[PDB]
Amino acid sequence: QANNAKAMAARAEAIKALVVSRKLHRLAYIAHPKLGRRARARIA
Amino acid sequence: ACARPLISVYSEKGESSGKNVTLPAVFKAPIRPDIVNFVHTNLRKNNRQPYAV
Amino acid sequence: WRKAASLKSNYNLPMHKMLNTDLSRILKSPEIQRALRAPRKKIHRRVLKKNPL
Amino acid sequence: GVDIRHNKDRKVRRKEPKSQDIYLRLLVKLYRFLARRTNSTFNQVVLKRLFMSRTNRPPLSLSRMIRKMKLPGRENKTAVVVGTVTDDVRVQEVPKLKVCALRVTSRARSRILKAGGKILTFDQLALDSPKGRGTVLLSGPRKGREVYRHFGKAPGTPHSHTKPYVRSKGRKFERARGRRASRGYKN
Amino acid sequence: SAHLQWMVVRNCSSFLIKRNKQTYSTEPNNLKARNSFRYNGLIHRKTVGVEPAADGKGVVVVMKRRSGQRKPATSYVRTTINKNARATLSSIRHMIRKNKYHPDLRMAAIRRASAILRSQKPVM
Amino acid sequence: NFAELKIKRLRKKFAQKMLRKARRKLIY
Amino acid sequence: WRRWHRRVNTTQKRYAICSALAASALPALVMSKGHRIEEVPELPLVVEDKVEG
Amino acid sequence: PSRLRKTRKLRGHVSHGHGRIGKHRKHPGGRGNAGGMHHHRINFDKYHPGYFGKVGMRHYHLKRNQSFCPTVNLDKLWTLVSEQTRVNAAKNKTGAAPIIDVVRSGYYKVLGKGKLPKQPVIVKAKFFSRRAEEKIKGVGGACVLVA
Amino acid sequence: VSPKVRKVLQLLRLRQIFNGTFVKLNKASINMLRIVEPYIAWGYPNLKSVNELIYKRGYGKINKKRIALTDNTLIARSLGKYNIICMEDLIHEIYTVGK
Amino acid sequence: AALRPLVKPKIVKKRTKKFIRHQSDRYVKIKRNWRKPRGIDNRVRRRFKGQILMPNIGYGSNKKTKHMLPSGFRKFLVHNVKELEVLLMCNKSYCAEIAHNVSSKNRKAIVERAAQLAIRVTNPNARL
RNA sequence: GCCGUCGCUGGCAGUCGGCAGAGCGAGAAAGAGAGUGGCGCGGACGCUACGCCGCGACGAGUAGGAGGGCCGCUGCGGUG
Ligand SMILES: [Mg+2]
Ligand SMILES: [Mg+2]
Ligand SMILES: [Mg+2]
Ligand SMILES: [Mg+2]
Ligand SMILES: [Mg+2]
Ligand SMILES: [Mg+2]
Ligand SMILES: [Mg+2]
Ligand SMILES: [Mg+2]
Ligand SMILES: [Mg+2]
Ligand SMILES: [Mg+2]
Repeated sequence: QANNAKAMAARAEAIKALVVSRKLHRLAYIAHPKLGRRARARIA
Repeated sequence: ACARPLISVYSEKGESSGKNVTLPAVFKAPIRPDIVNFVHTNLRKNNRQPYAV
Repeated sequence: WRKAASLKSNYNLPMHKMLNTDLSRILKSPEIQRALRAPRKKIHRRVLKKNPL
Repeated sequence: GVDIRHNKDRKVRRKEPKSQDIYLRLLVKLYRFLARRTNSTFNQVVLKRLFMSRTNRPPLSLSRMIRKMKLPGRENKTAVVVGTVTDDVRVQEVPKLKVCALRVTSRARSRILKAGGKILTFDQLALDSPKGRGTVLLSGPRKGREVYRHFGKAPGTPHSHTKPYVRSKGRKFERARGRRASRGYKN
Repeated sequence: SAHLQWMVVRNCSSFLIKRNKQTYSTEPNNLKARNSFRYNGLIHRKTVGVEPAADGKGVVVVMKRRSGQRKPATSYVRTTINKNARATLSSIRHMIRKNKYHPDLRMAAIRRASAILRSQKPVM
Repeated sequence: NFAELKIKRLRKKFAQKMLRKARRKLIY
Repeated sequence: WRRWHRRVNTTQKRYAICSALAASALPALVMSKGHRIEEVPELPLVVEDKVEG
Repeated sequence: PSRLRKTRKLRGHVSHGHGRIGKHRKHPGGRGNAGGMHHHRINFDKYHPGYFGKVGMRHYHLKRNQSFCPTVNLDKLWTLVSEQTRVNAAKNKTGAAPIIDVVRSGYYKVLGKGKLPKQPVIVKAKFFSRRAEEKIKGVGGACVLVA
Repeated sequence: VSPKVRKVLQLLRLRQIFNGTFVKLNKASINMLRIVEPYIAWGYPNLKSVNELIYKRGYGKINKKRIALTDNTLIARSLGKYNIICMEDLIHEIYTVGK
Repeated sequence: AALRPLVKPKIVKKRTKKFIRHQSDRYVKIKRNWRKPRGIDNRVRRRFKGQILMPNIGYGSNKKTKHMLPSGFRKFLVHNVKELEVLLMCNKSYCAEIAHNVSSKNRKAIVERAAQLAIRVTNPNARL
């Protein structure tokens, strides 16, 4: 328990310190139900 | 399955005698046509007479 | 149900497996009707395959 | 012709209760609807367990139900068993339980209620837990039957602790030859 | 309950007729003589029956009241209607839709009524 | 008020048609 | 010495008597048994104790 | 009933379900348990080890009343007395323990399986197991022997 | 049919006479075709053959059923996660042996 | 002028000949009622060409036109006027056949009441 | 095309009607959500839920096994 508790803090401290074609792509973007929602509004 | 209304008691003239009886609990018991048919089937065999050649 | 039989040494009414047998009230109740997905009552019959060529 | 085998085409499983009980089938009607019209896998499990046979629905004792409802994080959850809840005399203190069962023995009913608990039927679980939320589905010991003491390696094979079928138990009944080295052999 | 009572009589009833790969129910207040949960005329709290009048003129509409479910003597209210053909049907339609009394039997009641009135015309 | 609700339905039916329209152009 | 007779558990036989009594109080079931009870005033039909004499 | 049995479905099928080759002959293999040490040896050895031979002393004129000794475990001990017997003893303060007489309940020996509630009790029995007496003594009780 | 040929024909899904499938070639698969050599006619199809095989006789395995490919939504609902949303994408993934 | 059903679909029969039992043409003791041949060498059982045919579920009739009389109706045996009035609401698809052993007197009531209800009777001109 | 079997342990209790508002087969998670502030009186069938409906595959058979028979025979309790 002492060793496991000790290593958890040592592990956490390190982590906390450390932290095809342009046309077809465009259409595939617009046809996407979510991302092209603002673009489809534009065309209409 | 918890209602126990009052049941009329009728006079011999076919009219409500004004008296009442709460419905007995037994009339709310589960209706099991298959327990009945099992029990009837096996009990009706018990008044038979043997036959043999 | 509350009082055991008095003229039978040890007996009481058989317990109910299903207390509310009104299946229509149960199904139509709001509580169950909130948990259901919308019915899919559209019929998709077989499509005759026409040759695209 | 198609090179295939048909011996396994027909799946062996229950689509309905063998029982002709009308109250059970009214519950199967109820949970056939809930299983179909709700995405709750719990309803499918309960719907399936209503078709099962008597030996596939072992009785759940009070002591086993108390143990499994005491595990951490199962507080105020309704214990659900598609079967019978039998009383356990070996239990001393019965905690407040909420339970749903097909049957509860007469003594198990008094102990649960006298402790302040609540006993439900399955038609009441639907009106309270339509999708089975906040439920703890529990099952009795399936292998807790005398038959399974007789299944496995035949009793006359090495390291087989299978129970033999004897008409009587005692010194004279299947203990001489094959069960001790002094008589022929043992395994 | 209806569903409990239907599970006792669905295949065991003095009114049940099984013959020629068909099935019928001969009890009163069944609008189509059909061994069906919907059209059974005994198990529901609300039922609609249409019969020819005692004399071959008009129909008798039978409605089950709400209170006396266990009291057969006073459970059914019988109304005789002997108007023209279009008025007889109009009354039944209103007796069902306006009161919201078993609305799912509206056309069965109307179809049965048209058949009794038709049978009361002179034969050719 | 149903008039408010109806427009919501129509703008969704128009939205699905535009998504369908753009999908046809992509496969084209 | 064919086995003409059958044992039926007392608990089940009593069950079968509760099911019969419960069913006897429902007009639909008593009608469906062929009985003409279309004009009896009530179900169950209870008459005064005078008829016992 | 005979209407639900195989015979009704086997009408018209020659052999009645016993095969055309082997047929149904009278007693192939012998009658009863014939052949245990012979053509039926595998079944007996496989499924009935110990069947043949003798083991242990004979005892002429065994009287099974002499060895009557029904047993009860400790986990069932408190069922031999009413419920209010236990609750009254648990809540009283003078320290008085109830007497559980297992002979009156039809038992002679007390066995040790299970655990007892933390409640003193005086137990009367003809026999005890060693673990029964320890467990009974661990809750503040005593073991009383009767003849 | 011999046991080894019978297994290999089942892996190719050719359980019936005059059944057809596409097989992407490599050491693993080319040696399988050698085992079933007396039981199969095979070769290299051209773009037209892939077209007409999939348009006239193209059926999808959708929920373990044989559904004709009468709509693009059939292909998209199953192979859409791989960017295959039309019969033309399907013909390109087959003909070019895509990822 | 006879009553007509709601619809009259074309009735298709896969087979109209009866299935005569094997070798029932050779003996009077063998009635033509079908019996599945079960002899080991029986060539009818083995489905040899040019031999008697065996019935099998493949011959089944279209579920839609099954049990349909050539009139387009489906019969239903009736023994009295009360049984007749169960067909009141299905009189465009089911007709009434009066049982053989109903007295000639009572056939007048059933054949009469059926006329009133527009229910078709298969055998109205019998036992006159 | 039709019959049956098997599988989808597939769909239908939503017939939610003037105390009304008809949909949820659609490539791609989860609400046709709830709000707080800045004239006619009308609308087919259905659902013996052990029922009804849909879609896909399949179907040789001795010995043998199992299922269903609104197949047939005699007598008993109910019912018609
Ligand atoms: Mg085939
Ligand atoms: Mg086979
Ligand atoms: Mg098999
Ligand atoms: Mg055979
Ligand atoms: Mg022989
Ligand atoms: Mg056999
Ligand atoms: Mg043999
Ligand atoms: Mg023998
Ligand atoms: Mg041969
Ligand atoms: Mg076959």
